[PDB]
Amino acid sequence: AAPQQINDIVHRTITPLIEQQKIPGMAVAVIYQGKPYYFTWGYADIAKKQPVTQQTLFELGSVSKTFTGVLGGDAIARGEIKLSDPATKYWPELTAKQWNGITLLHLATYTAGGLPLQVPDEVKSSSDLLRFYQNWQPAWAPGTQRLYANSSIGLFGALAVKPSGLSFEQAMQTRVFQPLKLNHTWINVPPPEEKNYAWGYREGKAVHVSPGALDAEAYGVKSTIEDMARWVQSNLPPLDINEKTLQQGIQLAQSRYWQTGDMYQGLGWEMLDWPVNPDSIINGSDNKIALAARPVKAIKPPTPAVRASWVHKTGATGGFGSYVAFIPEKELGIVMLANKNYPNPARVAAACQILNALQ
Ligand SMILES: [Cl-]
Ligand SMILES: [Cl-]
Ligand code: NI
Ligand code: NI
Ligand code: NI
Ligand code: NI
Ligand code: NI
Repeated sequence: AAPQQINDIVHRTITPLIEQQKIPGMAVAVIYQGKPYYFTWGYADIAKKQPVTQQTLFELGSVSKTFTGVLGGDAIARGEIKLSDPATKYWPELTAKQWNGITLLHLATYTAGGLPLQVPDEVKSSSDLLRFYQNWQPAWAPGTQRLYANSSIGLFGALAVKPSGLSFEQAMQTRVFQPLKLNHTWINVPPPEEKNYAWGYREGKAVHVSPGALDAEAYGVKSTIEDMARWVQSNLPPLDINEKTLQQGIQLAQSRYWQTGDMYQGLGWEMLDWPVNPDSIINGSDNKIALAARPVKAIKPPTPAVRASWVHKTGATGGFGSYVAFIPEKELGIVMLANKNYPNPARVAAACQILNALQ
C-alpha cells in the first residue's frame, strides 16, 4: 500500500505546485524506508520539448554546500584539518589583522562576522580573491552573528582541500562522488552529458549558472534525481562503507555547531529537532529571514548528529530551485529539483505536506 500512498500524496501536492508556480520541469524523489521512488513532470528544454527524465541534470545551487560540508568533514576525519584551525594557517598570505581569531569553523558556518552573500563579480582570480579578503572589514566579532554567505563557505571549501594537494574538484570527485557511486553528479558537466543538462528558466529565458569565483565550492554542483536520492540515502544513519573517513565526515556535517532560534547549523546541512513545527521551517525558509543576520550561541562540544532531526537545505541559481530534506529517525526524505527558481516557502511547504503524510 506504500507505493500507492506515496504516488497519491506526491501527485496531489506537486501537481498544484507546478501549476501555481509555472514550473517548466521538475523531478522529485521520495526516500521511503530507505528506498527511492521517482517522479518527473514537464520539460528540461521547453523549445525542443525534451521531457524531464530520471537522467536529467539540474543545477543544485546552494544544495552544493552539503557536498562541501561533507568533503570538509572527510578532511577532519583524515586529520588534515581541524575546525579550530585559523583560516590563515591554510592561506599564509592572508595577513590582515581582522582575520586574527577567524577559524575554519567560522567560515564553514557563516559566522566569521559578516562575509558577504556573494563574492563581488569583479573578483575573478586567486589574487583578486586575496585582495578582497584582505580588505574586507567585519561587522561583528567572529562567532556572534550568522550571515549566509557564499564568500564564507566557499573559502572554507577552498582551504579545506589544501592539505590534500588536490584541486577542489579532484578532491570532491575522488573523496565524495566516486565512493558514494554518484556517477551522474558534476561540478563541470562534461560535453557528452549536456544532452541531459536541463535549461534553467528565468523570466522565460533559458539560462545556465554563470561562472564565478568559488562557484564550485558554494553553488556549482549539477546532478540527477537518481544521484540526489542516493545522496539522501548516503546521509541517512545506516550508511556503512569501506571509506570510513567519509562515513565519519558525513556524520560530522550533521553535528550541531551553533544554535539560532530553533535551527542548528551543521556543515552545509541545517537541522531542527523533529517533530518540527512546519510553520517554523516554511516561514524560516523565506529569504527575508534566511539571508538575514541572526545571533548564534555556540554549542561546545558540537552536538553529535541527532537522529530525531529535520535535516535540510534549499538551493537556487538564476534558473533553478532545489530542496532536500530528510529525517534520520524515520529513514525518510525528499528531493525536489526544478528548472525555475520559485520561492523557498513553496518548496518547503510541499515537502512538509508529503513527508508529514509518510512519516
Ligand atoms: Cl574539528
Ligand atoms: Cl524566499
Ligand atoms: Ni550515464
Ligand atoms: Ni507514521
Ligand atoms: Ni512513522
Ligand atoms: Ni508508522
Ligand atoms: Ni508512526
